[PDB]
Amino acid sequence: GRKKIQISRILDQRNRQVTFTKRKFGLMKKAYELSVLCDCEIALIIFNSANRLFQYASTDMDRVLLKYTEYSEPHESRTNTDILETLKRR
Amino acid sequence: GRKKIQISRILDQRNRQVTFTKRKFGLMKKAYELSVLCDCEIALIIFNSANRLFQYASTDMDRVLLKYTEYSEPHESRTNTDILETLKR
Amino acid sequence: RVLFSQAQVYELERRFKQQRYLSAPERDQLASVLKLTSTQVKIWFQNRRYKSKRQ
DNA sequence: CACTATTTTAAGAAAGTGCTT
DNA sequence: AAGCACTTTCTTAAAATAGTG
Repeated sequence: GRKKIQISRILDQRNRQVTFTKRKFGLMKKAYELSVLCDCEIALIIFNSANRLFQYASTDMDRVLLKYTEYSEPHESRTNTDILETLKRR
Repeated sequence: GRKKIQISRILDQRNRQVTFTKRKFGLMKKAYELSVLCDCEIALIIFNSANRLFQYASTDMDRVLLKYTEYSEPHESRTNTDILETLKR
Repeated sequence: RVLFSQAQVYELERRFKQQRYLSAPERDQLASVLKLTSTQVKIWFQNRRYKSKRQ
């Protein structure tokens, strides 16, 4: 808040690290809210610029990943590229 | 929202489904923003009430899961239980 | 814990565009006009200088 | 989907801390 | 004393969203 920021790589390492920790909490909080509100199983895996791991799971990471491996059907499967296109068209 | 909602299972099937699709887009949007802003590799796997799968990955799901497979180092690992405690400020 | 007025900040910023650093007397003179303390102008300029490099 | 009142998120501002000259 | 490098606490504008046809 206070000024609109463009969605592009933050140039300044320290700014990048503060923004990262803020938005990581925000993302895990929203994941938690969704899981509880809509009774869903969510897994979130984050690797930062320094390749350090941070993970959230609603119930248990292993259970969700097992259910994922043995889904055996087409599903909504999005990348940064596909997302960029979906946002530009609105 | 027009009303503040408490964080509990929505007990109205149709409301649950509309809230789900809204907040799933919002979550994937924030995941995308984080990935681009902070140069991060993110994987997001969501199973709804009906056990239907929805997934986002910054670049490629398999690459992130591989990197996650071989990684035995003390890292932040959060569940709904741990989150509940952390939210009491 | 209170933020400065947009008139205070307008003059602080206008002055910062001319000079990144103030002398103690210069600082006191400005503080008087803006209705701030010497400490407040000092630390404002310190913070603004830091943020300028974090662009 | 659109609308929009209202809530929630996170960027940025002042002050705190700690070290150097 | 004042500079700089963070860090911390809080405010507030931007973004998300609940309730609704």
